[PDB]
Order: sequence, then C-alpha cells, then structure tokens
Amino acid sequence: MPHAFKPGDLVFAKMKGYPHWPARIDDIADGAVKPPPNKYPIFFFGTHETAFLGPKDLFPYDKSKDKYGKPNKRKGFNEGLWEIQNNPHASYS
Ligand SMILES: O=C(COc1ccc(F)cc1)N1CCCC1
Repeated sequence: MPHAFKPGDLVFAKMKGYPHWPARIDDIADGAVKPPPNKYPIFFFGTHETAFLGPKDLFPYDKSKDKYGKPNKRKGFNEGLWEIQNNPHASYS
C-alpha cells in the first residue's frame, strides 16, 4: 500500500498552465526555507526550479509515466524526461 510522500519520491507534478512535469520530492536542507503546511518541496527536472505543491498535484512516476512521460515542446521538458529516467537522485545545483 502507498505511504505518504517522502523526499526522493519521483512524480509527475501538475502546475496551472503546464503539462504534468517530471519532478521529485526534495529534502529541505538545514537552514533553508521550509514549505507551507501540507506542502512538499517539488524539484522540477529539466528546469531545475522548485515549487511547493500538495498531493493533489503529485502523480507517482511509475504509475503515470505511460501517460505523461512523452516529449513536449515546453522549455526544459525533454531534458527533464532524461533526468528522471537516467539520474533522478543527482545533484542538479
Ligand atoms: O513553475 C514551475 C516551478 O516553479 C518555479 C518557477 C520559476 C521559479 F523561478 C521558481 C519556481 N515549473 C513549471 C513546470 C516546470 C517548473
């Protein structure tokens, strides 16, 4: 059975106006800004941007990739497909 989201989990994450985007649940570093309650820090592959999202916008990657893991014309997307499949736990700082 599913657990709650934890850092390291791979997802597609949905933001208004954008396709379901390859992403991971990030850790929060010591001393860094925390997310709002009930939100997770989401690191978007390809763009390398972070936003705070709740579970309603988080689709586990294994279950969802057949539907959402297709090339897109949006900036950063196809790089991000490569990252989530090939090195999803790397440092992209
Ligand atoms: O909206 C976001 C991430 O959120 C931020 C965007 C810009 C920024 F400077 C900081 C955060 N994304 C939509 C799908 C790819 C990444």
